[PDB]
Amino acid sequence: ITDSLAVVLQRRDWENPGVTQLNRLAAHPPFASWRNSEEARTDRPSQQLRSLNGEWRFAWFPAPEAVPESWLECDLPEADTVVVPSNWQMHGYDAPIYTVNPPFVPTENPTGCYSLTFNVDESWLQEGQTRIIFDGVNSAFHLWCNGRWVGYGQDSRLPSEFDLSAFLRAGENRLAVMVLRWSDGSYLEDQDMWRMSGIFRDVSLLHKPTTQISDFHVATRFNDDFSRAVLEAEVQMCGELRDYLRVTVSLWQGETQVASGTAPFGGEIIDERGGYADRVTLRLNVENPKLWSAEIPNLYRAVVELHTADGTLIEAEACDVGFREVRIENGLLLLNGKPLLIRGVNRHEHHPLHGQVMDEQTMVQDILLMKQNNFNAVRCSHYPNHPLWYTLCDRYGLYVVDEANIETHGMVPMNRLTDDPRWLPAMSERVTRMVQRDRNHPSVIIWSLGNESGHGANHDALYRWIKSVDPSRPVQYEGGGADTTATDIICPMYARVDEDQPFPAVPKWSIKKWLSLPGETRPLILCEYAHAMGNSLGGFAKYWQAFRQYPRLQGGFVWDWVGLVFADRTPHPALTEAKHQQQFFQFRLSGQTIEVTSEYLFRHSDNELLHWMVALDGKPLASGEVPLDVAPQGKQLIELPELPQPESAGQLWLTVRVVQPNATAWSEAGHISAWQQWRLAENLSVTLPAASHAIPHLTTSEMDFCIELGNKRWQFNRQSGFLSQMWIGDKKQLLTPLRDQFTRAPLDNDIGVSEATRIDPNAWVERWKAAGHYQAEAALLQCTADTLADAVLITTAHAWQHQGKTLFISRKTYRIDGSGQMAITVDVEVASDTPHPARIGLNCQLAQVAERVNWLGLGPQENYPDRLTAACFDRWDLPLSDMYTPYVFPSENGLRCGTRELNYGPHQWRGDFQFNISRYSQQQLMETSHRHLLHAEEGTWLNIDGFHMGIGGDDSWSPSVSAEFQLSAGRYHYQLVWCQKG
Amino acid sequence: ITDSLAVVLQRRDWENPGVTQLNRLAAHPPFASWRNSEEARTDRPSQQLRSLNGEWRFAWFPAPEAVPESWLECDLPEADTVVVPSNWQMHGYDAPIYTVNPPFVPTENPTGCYSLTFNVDESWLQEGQTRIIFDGVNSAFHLWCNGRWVGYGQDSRLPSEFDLSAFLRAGENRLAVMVLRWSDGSYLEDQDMWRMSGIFRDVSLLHKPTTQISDFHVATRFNDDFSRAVLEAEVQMCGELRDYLRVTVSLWQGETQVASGTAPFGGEIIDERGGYADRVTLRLNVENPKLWSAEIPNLYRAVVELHTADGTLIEAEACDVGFREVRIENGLLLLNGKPLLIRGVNRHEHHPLHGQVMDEQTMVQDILLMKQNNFNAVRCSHYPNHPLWYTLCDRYGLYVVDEANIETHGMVPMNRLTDDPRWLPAMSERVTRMVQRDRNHPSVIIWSLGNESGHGANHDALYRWIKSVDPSRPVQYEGGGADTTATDIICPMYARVDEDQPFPAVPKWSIKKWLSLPGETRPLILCEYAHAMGNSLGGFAKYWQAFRQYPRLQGGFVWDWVGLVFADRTPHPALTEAKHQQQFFQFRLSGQTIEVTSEYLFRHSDNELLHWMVALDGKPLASGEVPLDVAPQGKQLIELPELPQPESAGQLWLTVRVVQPNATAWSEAGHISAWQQWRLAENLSVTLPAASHAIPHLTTSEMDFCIELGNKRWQFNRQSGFLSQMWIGDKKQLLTPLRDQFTRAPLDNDIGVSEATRIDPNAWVERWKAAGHYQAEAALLQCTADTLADAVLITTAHAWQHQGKTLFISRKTYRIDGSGQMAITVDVEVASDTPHPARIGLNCQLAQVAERVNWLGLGPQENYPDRLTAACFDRWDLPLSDMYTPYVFPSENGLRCGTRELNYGPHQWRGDFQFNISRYSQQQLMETSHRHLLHAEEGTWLNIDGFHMGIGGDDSWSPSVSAEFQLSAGRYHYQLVWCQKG
Repeated sequence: ITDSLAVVLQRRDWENPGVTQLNRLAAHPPFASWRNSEEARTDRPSQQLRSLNGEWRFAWFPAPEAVPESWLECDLPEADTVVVPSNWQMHGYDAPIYTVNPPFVPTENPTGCYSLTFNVDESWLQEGQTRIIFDGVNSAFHLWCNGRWVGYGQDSRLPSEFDLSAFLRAGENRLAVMVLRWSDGSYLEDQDMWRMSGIFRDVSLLHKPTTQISDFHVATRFNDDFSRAVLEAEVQMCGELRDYLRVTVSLWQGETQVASGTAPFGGEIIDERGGYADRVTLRLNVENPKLWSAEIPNLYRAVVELHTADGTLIEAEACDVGFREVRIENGLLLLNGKPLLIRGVNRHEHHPLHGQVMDEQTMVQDILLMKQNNFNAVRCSHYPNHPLWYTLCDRYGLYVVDEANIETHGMVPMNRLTDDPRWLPAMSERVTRMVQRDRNHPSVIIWSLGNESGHGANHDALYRWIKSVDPSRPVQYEGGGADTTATDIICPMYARVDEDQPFPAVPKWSIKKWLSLPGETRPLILCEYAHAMGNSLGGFAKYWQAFRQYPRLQGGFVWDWVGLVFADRTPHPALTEAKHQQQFFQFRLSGQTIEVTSEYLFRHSDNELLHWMVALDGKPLASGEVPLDVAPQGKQLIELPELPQPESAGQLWLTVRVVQPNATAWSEAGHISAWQQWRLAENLSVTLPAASHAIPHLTTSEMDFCIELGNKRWQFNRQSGFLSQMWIGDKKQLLTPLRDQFTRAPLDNDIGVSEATRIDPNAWVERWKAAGHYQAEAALLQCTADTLADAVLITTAHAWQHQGKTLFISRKTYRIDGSGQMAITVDVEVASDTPHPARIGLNCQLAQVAERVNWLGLGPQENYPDRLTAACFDRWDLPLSDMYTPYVFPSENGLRCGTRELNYGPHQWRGDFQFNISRYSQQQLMETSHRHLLHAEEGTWLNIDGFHMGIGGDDSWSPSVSAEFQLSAGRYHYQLVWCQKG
Repeated sequence: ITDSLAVVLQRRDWENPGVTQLNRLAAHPPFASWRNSEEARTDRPSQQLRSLNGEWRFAWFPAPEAVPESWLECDLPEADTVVVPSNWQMHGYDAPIYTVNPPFVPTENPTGCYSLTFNVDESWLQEGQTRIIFDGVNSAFHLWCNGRWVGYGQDSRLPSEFDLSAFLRAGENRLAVMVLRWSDGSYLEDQDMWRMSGIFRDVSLLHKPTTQISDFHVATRFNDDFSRAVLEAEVQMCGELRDYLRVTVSLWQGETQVASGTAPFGGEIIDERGGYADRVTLRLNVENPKLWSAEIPNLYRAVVELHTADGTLIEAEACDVGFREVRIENGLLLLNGKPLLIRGVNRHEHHPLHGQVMDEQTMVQDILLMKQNNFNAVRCSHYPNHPLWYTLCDRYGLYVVDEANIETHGMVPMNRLTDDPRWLPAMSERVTRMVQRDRNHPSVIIWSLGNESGHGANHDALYRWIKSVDPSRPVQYEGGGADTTATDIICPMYARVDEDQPFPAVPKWSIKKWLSLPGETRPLILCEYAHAMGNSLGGFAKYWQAFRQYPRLQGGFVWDWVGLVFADRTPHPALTEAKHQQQFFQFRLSGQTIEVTSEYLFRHSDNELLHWMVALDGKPLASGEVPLDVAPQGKQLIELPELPQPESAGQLWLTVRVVQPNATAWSEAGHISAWQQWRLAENLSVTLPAASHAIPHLTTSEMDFCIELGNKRWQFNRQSGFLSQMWIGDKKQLLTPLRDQFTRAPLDNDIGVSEATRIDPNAWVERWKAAGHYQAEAALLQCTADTLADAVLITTAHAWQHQGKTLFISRKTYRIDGSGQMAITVDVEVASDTPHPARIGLNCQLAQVAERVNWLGLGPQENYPDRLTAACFDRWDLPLSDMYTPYVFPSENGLRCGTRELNYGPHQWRGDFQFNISRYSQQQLMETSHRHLLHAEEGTWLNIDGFHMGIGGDDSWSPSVSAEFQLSAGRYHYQLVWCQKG
C-alpha cells in the first residue's frame, strides 16, 4: 500500500529543498484550549492539552531503508525504552559531532524509530479536532498513526502540528515517528555546536472544538507621554461561521478587570472585495497603563473567549500582555521613549547533563544568574527557543532577540543558498513561522534574520516581510558586513573598540569609526563580542567605556553564556568583571563627596542602600550606610563624614557598595549590585628598620655560596647562578631553584586557530615558539659574593640565548641583611626584535604545602592587567584550592595583580608584583590536554611576576592583546623582599 | 511499483500549495547550445535544440483516477491524434469556460493524457545532458518517460524543464504527460478569460554538454551623457570545474565586433568565505554606444562562448543586447534621460482561431498594427508571454511590462492568499522564475507583481526581492489602492481624469488629484484605462489632454488590444481615435503659420513629409507639401503660401497630414502617422432662393392632409400627426412614418453589469426603462394645415407620456415650398426630473435600398460626440455596408456627427445633424443577442438626430458619460431640409 515504508520513502522528501512539510498545520501562538474563562485567566493546567512525554520505544538504524516494514504495525522485539524528550546520541548509538552537495545528504543517514502506545478517551473523538504537537524534532521526521502515514516535517527548532482526528481510534493507539539525522534542512542549520538528533522537545495532544480560535495577536498603541494606551487584539477563528458567535477580550491586572470588549465576527473593509468574515478586531482603552520593561516587568492578562451570543463559552485562550513601545528614532533604539543600553549575552539551549533538552528549572536558574550579574538582555543564539523561555523573560524582565533558524556558514561563497531563489521557500518558512509563534511576547523586542549566511536577495525579501507583518519590532541581521539593507541595526561580530579590521568586501571597522561613516545613521549593537573562551574577557572595560560615551553605541551581547559559566553553572572569574562593568550605578569621587548616577531608565532606587568603608592596608577604619534616593538617570550627592586620617604608613582606600536590603523575585536580601573603590591618601614610609646586631656569615666553595644567619641559611649554586636551597633549621624550603621565567602556559587567546596542521604564524604562541622563548637556555655571565658591613651581597647576570641569539638578559641582586630579610632586585633587558615576552618574573617550587593563602592585593578572584577593574584592593584569605581556576583546557591561571604582600606558610613576600600559586607547574599546564588529567606535584609552584602580559578577548582566533598591555618597554625593573616568621 | 499511477497520484500534489514542482530544473534565459560561435552570432537554428511539436496521441478522462494503469506502457486503442501545441477544449472534450475551498479542487478534475513516441540519436546519449522543455502546460502535469515517473510542474505560463538523461534509451522512446485541468495553482491564475487546458506551448529537447553554461545576464552602465557605456556580463557554469576553462563574451554590431573579453572562472570576493568559483564577470567597454528605444531599436549581439584555454569551443550562447537606462528621478520615469510618455495597450495571448496558442506570424501582425496606430508600449496582460514575443519587441521597438502570473480576484477579502505566509512559496516561484527568464530583454522596462490580488505582506517581500536582484527596472503593482509600498509607480485601474471615486479603503482618485495628495511623489501610469468593450472609447481625448499637460502623468495602457481589433484583427472605429490622440506630432495654427511640435524623444524627423490641403465644403482649392525637419521635442514653423479666398459661400477647412515616403520595418511607404484639421474662414450665405412660380396644393380630408406639387406629393396622417407617406410619381418613398425618436439601442456602456438577475438601478438603460422612455406612447395635441402665399404650413404637437407623466413634448413645423423643398423645424421639451434622453431626432424606414451613401460631414468612420476628434470634415462616399459597424452584441452604431448634407438615392438632407443609416432598426438591435442573428429589413432605416448623447468608456460597469455630453439642456431645437433630385 501507500502507507508502507517503500512508498513513503521513495520520493526522498528529506533531499528536496522544495518539500519542507507535508500535512502540517499552520503556525500560531501557544494554545491550551481552556473550556473555562477563570482557568484561562489564572493559567491553570488545561485538560484539553495532554502531554505525551514519558517512556517510548526506540530503535536505531544506519539508514532509513534499513527499517523493516513490520515496524509500522508492532513494536520491535529488540527496541529499548527511552524518555522521549531526549537526544538519542546521549544514549550511545552513533558518535556525537561538534563540527558539499547542496541539495543532497549522505546515504548513510542514521535513523531513529520512536514509537508510543497510548490511550484516547472517547470524548475527544466524538467531537472536536485532536492534534499532536512536536515542539522539536532534529532534522526531519515521518509520522504514522496506527500504521497510516500522517505527514512530514523539518525545521527542528519550531513546533510541528498535525491533525489526528481521522487517524485516532477509540481505545489504544500507536504512534510511529521516523526521525532522520540529516535532511536538506540541515544545510540551513549548519552552525557550530553539538549536532545531536531525536525528539528533543515536548510532545503533546491538544483537543480543540469544532469551532475554535485559530489565531490571535495583540498590539499596543500609546500617546506622546504613554499616559493613554490602546490594546488592539485581532482574533481569527476556524470552522463554521455562525451569526451568534461572539469574541470577548478582557484585560486583567491581577484579579481586577481593567478593560473589556465584545463584538461579532466580520472585520473592517480591507479592499474592493470586502473584509474578513472570520476575523474581528477589538480595541481596548487603558488609562495610565503600567509599562513593561526589564527593570519593571509589569504584566497584564489578556483572556480571549469564544462564546455564543446567549453567553455559553466555546473556548478560551489567554496570554500575558506587556505595554511597551520599541522604535528607532534619530539613530537611537528607544524603549518607552528612553534609549536602551543592552547588557546582553548570547545563550544556547544547553542542559547541564541532558544535552539539548531544556526544562523549566534550568531556565529559571539561568535567568536568576543573569539578572544577578547585571545582564538585562539575551540573544536567542541562532534558533527559536523553548516556548516557556519567552514566558519567563516576560515575568522576570529580559530583553530578547528572537532569531530565525537559518545558518549556512559552511558554504564557500556563504551566500550560495541565501542568494538562490530556489531556497527562498525553505528560508521563508523558518522566518514566518517564528514570527507567527512569538509575536505576542513583550520580552521579544528585536527580530533576527539568522546568523552567518552572507547577504542574499532572500534576506532582503524576508526583512521586508517582517516589517510589513510586524512593524512594532526592529529587524537586525549580521551578514554581508553587518550593515546591509536587511538590518535596522549595525550589528557587527567581534568588532573592536579602536582598531579597524579592513577585510575585503566585509571590513570590520572599529565601532567608534563605524558610526561616523558617510551616510551612516543607524544605532550599533554588537550581536557578538568579548569572546569568553578560557581565560579571556581582557579589555572588557574598553567596550563599556565606549558604550557610555557614545549615544549610538547601545551595548552588545557577550558570546556564550554557557562560556561565562561552566556546565554546572559555576561562574567563571570573568563573570565578576562583566557584572562590575554592567552596573546600573556609576560613582564619582571628588574630595569628600561621592556622586552616584543611576543608569536605570524607569525605576527609582527604592531597594538600594549605599555602604561605604575606609580601610588602611586592609584594616578598616570607618564605615557608614546611606540610603539611596536617585531618580532614573538622576544624580545623588553623598557627603561623607569626616574620614579618618591615620598617621601610620600605608594607602587609604575608600570602598562603596550598593546593597539591596529586600529580596526580589530574582535576588535574595543583601544582594550586592554595584561597587567602586578609590585611593584616598597615602603616607609614605620613612622609618628605618631596627639596627640588628647580627651579621650573616658567608662561606665560599667551588660549587656554592652559603650564607648562614642563626637557624636560617641560603645556598647559591655557583655553576647555575641561581639560589638553589634555603634551610630553616634543618628543613629544606625549596624543591626547584628560584629562576627567572619569561613564558606562561599559553591561553586559548594565545593559541588562536593554530592547529598542528594549519599553523597560524601570527598567533602569539607560534611567535614565542619560533623565537625560542620556550627553549631558551640560561647562561651564567657573572656571579660574585661580597660581605657588607651589615649584609651579604650576591650579584648574578644571566643571558637567555636561542640559536646564537640573546633573547633576555637578567641582572639580579640578593641582599641578605642581619634581620633575616632577603631583598631581590631584578633588572631585565629584552631584545627589541624578539616578540614581547608573556611575563617577567621568577618561579620556584616550594617544598611546603599549606591550606590558606593570605595576600594584601587586588581582588578575591583571579585578575589580569586588562581584567582587574572588578577586583578590589584588600586583605584576602583563600584556601589554596580557590587559587586555581579549573579551566577545561589547562593554561596559565590564578594570577592576582597589584599585590603588595603575600603570605604562604612561614614565607612572606613584599613588593609590587603579581602572583599565582598552585600545585601544577607551567610546564605541566602546557602539556596536559584536559583538566581531568592534571595531577598535583610534590610541592607548591609559585610564580611571582613584576610584569605580566594582558589576555585577549576581542576574539579567540586573532591576536587581540592591546599595545598598552604588551611588554614592549625593553627594560624592566622590580624588587622583592623575602622574609620569614621572625 | 512507485512509478504506477496509484502511487504517483496518491499524494495529490495538485491539491498542495507547498508542492509546486518535483524534479524541475532551474529557470534561466533561453538556451540553444550552439557548438559554433558563428552560428550563435547569426542566430541560425541549432541542431542541439530539437522540437517535439507535431502529432501526439491524446486521451481524455473525467478524473485523474480514471486513467488506466496500462496507459503508462502503451498507447490506448481509442486514443486519437492531435497537434500538441493546442488546447484540448478546442477539440470538443469538455466545455470551455470564461468564468471556494482555498487549498482544494473539485474531485471531478478533467484529465488530458498526452503521449508521444520519438527517436533519439545515440550521440545525445553517449555524452552530455538531455533535457525536455515544456514552454506551457495549463495547470499541472505529471511526466513519464518509458514508464518511469520523471517529475511534476505547475505555473502554466513559464517553461518547465526536466533532465531526461537517465531515462532515455537508445532508439525509440515514449513520453506520457498527464495534464490536469485544476490544481492549487489555479487559485493564483483566477483571472477572467477562456480558461482552457492542455499543452498550449512548444515542447522541445535540448542537449547540453557535460560542462555547460548554466546562466548568464548582462547589465549596461552609462556615464552622464550616455557617450560611454560598460557592458557587464556575469556567466555561471554547471558541471566539473577545470583550470583550463575560459569564457569569452563578444559584442557585435552587425558583422563587426566592437568589444570582447576573456577570463577564467572565479569571481570577485563576495564575503568572508570567498567568492563563486563557478562564476565570472566580464566588463566590456563601449564607446559612443547606439542606444535602444522604441523609436530607434538599436540592437547588438552578445555571444557567450565557453571554451578551453587552448581554443577549442565547448558551447556557445547568444542574446540581443540593447543599451538603455530606465530609472525614476524626481517622480518621473526616464528612458536614457528623457521622460517617457506611454502609448500602451493591454494584450492577452489570443490566437484568431487556435485559442491560446501563439505563433510568430500572429505576433508580427499584432506588433505591426500597434506601431501603425502610434502605440509604443504593451502590457503583458497578467502572465509572462511566449518567449519569441520579447525578442520581437526588442527588434521592432516596444516597451514591455512583464507581469507575474498571480491573479486572485475571486477571493472574498481578495488578499486572503497574498497575506497568508503559507502561499508565499507558491507566489515567489511565479515571480522569481519570470525574472530569471526575461531579465536580458531590453524591451522589458517594468516588472509587474501581478493583477487584482489585494495587497498582502507577500507582495512587499516579492517587491523587495526584485529590487535586490534587478535594480535596473522599476516594479509596479496595482492592488490595495494602486499606491501601496509594493509599487514604484501609481498605476490605478480605470481612474478618471477629473471625477473622484472614493470607494472605502481603496479610493479611485482622479489622476490629477492623485498626483498632488500629501506626501505623494511617484509618477502615475494607468495600467488599465479606456475600456474598449463594444461602442466605447468616449472621452479618450480627455485622458491625452491630461497626459500632455501634467509631467507626472506619463500615459497608460488601453485595455484589451484584442478589444481595439476584432479576432480577425479587423480594426474597430475606436482604433482611429487612439491613433490620432497618440500622434507624435502636435499642430498649432496661428494665422498662416503652422507650428509643428515633435513628441519624439530621440529620433529626428528624417522620414516625414507634411501635406497640407485647403478645401471649401469638400472641394479642394489648394495643396502643398513641405518636408519636416524637427529635432526631438523641437518645433518647426511652417508658413503656408497665400491661401485661396473663395467668394462662394461655405466654410474653409485646412487639413495637414504627416506622410512617411519611405517604408520602415513596421510600415509601408506612404504611411500616414499624424493629421489635424482647422476651420479657416466662413462666408455666410445671404443669397435668396429662386422665385419659384408654382404653389403646392393642399387637400384636406378627415383622415389625412395631402400636399401635391407636380409629380411629388406628401401625406400627413391626421390621427397620428406624423408624415405617413411621400410619393415621387407613383412610387412610395416610405415604409414607416417619420416619427420622433428619443431612445437608442443600448450600448454596452449603457447596460453596465445590469443582468436580468442582479439589476443595476444606476445603469443608464435601467433608468430609461424605469422612466418609460422605451414604452412612451406619442399623443397628438394639435395638428393644423395652412396655405401660405408660396408654401404649405403644417404644425404638429405631440406629448410622450408614460403612466400619467409627460416625458417629452415635440412641436414640429413642416414648410413645403413651391420649389419642392421640405423644411422641418423641431422644438422639444424634456422634463427635468426624467433621465436625460439618449437622443433627440427623427427616424423612418425608407422604401429604397441604395449602394452608396454620400455625405458632407465628419469622418469616413463612425464617430460620436465624445469620440469625434479623429474624424475629419470632408465629402465622404461609402457603400452602405461600411455605414454599419458589426459589433458582436448588436447596439446603436454607425453614427456620423457634424453632418451638413446627406445624400442617399434621390433624397438629400441638409442642416446640422448626426445620422446613422443601415438595414437594421433600433428595435431589432435591442432584441438581438448576437450579430449573426441580425437579418436585414425590407428597406433602409434612417436616424437623423439634432442631438445625441455621448458614449461612455472610462469603465463598462458604471455610468461614465460626462456631464457636458449628456442631453440636459431641457429644451432643444434643430432644423432639417428634405429635397429631391430636382
